Amino acid sequence: KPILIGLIMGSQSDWQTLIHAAHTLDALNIGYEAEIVSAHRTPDKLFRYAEQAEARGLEVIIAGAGGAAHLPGMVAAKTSLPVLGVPVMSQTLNGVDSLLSIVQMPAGIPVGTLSIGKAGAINSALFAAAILANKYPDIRAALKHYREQQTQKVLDNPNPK
Amino acid sequence: KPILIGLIMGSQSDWQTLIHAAHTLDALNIGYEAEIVSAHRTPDKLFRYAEQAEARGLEVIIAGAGGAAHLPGMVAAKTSLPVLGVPVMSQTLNGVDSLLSIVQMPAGIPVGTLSIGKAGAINSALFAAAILANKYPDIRAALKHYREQQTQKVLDNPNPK
Amino acid sequence: KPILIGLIMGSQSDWQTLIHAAHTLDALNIGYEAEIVSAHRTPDKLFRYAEQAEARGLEVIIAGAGGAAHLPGMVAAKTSLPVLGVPVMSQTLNGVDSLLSIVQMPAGIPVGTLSIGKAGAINSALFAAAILANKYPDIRAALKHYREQQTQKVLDNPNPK
Amino acid sequence: MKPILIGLIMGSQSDWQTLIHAAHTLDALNIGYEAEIVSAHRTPDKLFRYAEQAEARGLEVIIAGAGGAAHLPGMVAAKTSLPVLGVPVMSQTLNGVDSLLSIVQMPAGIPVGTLSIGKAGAINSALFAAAILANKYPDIRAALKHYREQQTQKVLDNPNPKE
Ligand SMILES: [Cl-]
Ligand SMILES: [Cl-]
Ligand SMILES: [Cl-]
Ligand SMILES: [Cl-]
Repeated sequence: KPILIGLIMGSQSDWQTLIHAAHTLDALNIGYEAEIVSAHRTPDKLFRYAEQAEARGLEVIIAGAGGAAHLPGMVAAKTSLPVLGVPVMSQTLNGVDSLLSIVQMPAGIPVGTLSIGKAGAINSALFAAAILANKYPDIRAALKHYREQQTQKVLDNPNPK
Repeated sequence: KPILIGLIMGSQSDWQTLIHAAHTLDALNIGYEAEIVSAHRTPDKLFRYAEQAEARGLEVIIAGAGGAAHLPGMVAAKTSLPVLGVPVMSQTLNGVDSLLSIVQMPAGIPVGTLSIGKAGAINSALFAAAILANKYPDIRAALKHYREQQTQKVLDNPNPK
Repeated sequence: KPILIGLIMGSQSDWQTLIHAAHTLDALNIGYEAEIVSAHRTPDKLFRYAEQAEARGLEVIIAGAGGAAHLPGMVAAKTSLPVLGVPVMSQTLNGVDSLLSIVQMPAGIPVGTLSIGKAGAINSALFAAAILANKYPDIRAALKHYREQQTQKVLDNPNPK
Repeated sequence: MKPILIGLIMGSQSDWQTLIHAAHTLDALNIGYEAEIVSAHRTPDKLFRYAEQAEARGLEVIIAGAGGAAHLPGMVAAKTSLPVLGVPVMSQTLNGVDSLLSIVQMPAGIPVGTLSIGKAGAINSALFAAAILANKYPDIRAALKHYREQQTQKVLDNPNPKE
């Protein structure tokens, strides 16, 4: 598969969250690469990664970070590719710091932000798929099948007891 | 015993909370039906459920959901029956997202909102009973007896340990 | 020993917090009575308790409640004795609901509010002692000795290693 | 041996479970420090004496950690002109939100340089104290730059989260 998504994160611990994005992309048969890129510990690598993403064929970036989360916004500052932000749960503030430091970008440089935590990692993969589905009919077919199946599963299990 | 209450929730995991509503209704001998209805995964079923509730004889709907909780508000948009919202505790924000997404309805479509979590599930049943008690003398007697025995149990155990 | 403090709480579970007030009062040799008084389940008892507290010789009331905590405020509405409020930690909102429902009394009826949780229960006892110490030299001496011992204990143990 | 340049203080013994990580970082940087329990609420007189003596003793930075209604950093900054760093200790009831606001929201006139809630802020208080000292002490500047260079290279050497 062509590698269409860069799935990046500030630290190894963030992988416990963003692995769920990767699992969802695998389920949809969408090619991706997963890489640790730290805004704070590898700032020059962040610039290289963002600068070269478009030329390497990436079309969507999913960036996860926690706390004072600067990785998604700084990548969006350095590439015009759409950047999705996953707020990682933080130990002290339950990802509220993560959420506000990702979603509240001032006008001019956007980051499309998903839910705090695992839900947001899964939804970042589903949202990247929706973006790619406008271009790639096989991805659109895969996404619609995913949504149809998830709908049918709830319909066929209506009783909580 | 007529089925007067529809007890609905977005997902199977919500039942861990809304089962306490069901237990309370069973204690008051009030007929209900419990069903999984997802605003996000079964939107068409949500609309059909709300459209048909009155014709099926339901008089109150108790709807529980967590996170960005859209189930109560969309049911209230689609039936004129009173809809009670139970904010389910969320893992990341402790049901604060659930609470605000249910209670803060703009003017025009109301949802009567109860406490976050189990306390709100129990109180949604007691509140549905209070609604029904204006019309059904047997339910008024059951609710008054419940409240009197609840009061006496505290009075009968005045000393802590 | 004369009973100078009424130590009241809305439910048995609150005693896990307010027992630390009782312990502190025991250490200061201040007489108190501890009782379950529920704003929501025994409202008539709350009114009788408040009405009779002054004639009974009580001088300070410590009231603990969690969630939508109405017990301290309604006692303060029904007796002119100083009422101290202890916000009990809540399962869903970590006592933030408890704190705001106690401290934010509108002008006209005050509740002297202490910290959320165990720290506030201990401090409610110490503050009640501070109130009584204006009257009772034995209590003033006990409180000053408590404060002197806790200061000297920290001074005598300056090294965290 | 090492002259003591940092006073590392905290309101209670339980705060040491957080500030020990500041001590560990200063040990790694070979910076002389002294750790002490100084309680704004239980030893107010000692707080004033500690702050009054700090400059003459040769301390150049104070790291102060406290939780809840955290008054230790601000009152030390009120009583010495040395730079005071504040570490908000995570509180059991409010997760250090009370700690954070009672430290960082100082009115104009008396500053406290505030770090992250909890262990991250304890580590960063040590690194920030090193940055302050590095302007004056080239040995500490070299230790701090080496710490940063090593932590950068370690991430660069481990790019794949799947191992
Ligand atoms: Cl770098
Ligand atoms: Cl559907
Ligand atoms: Cl009563
Ligand atoms: Cl002192």
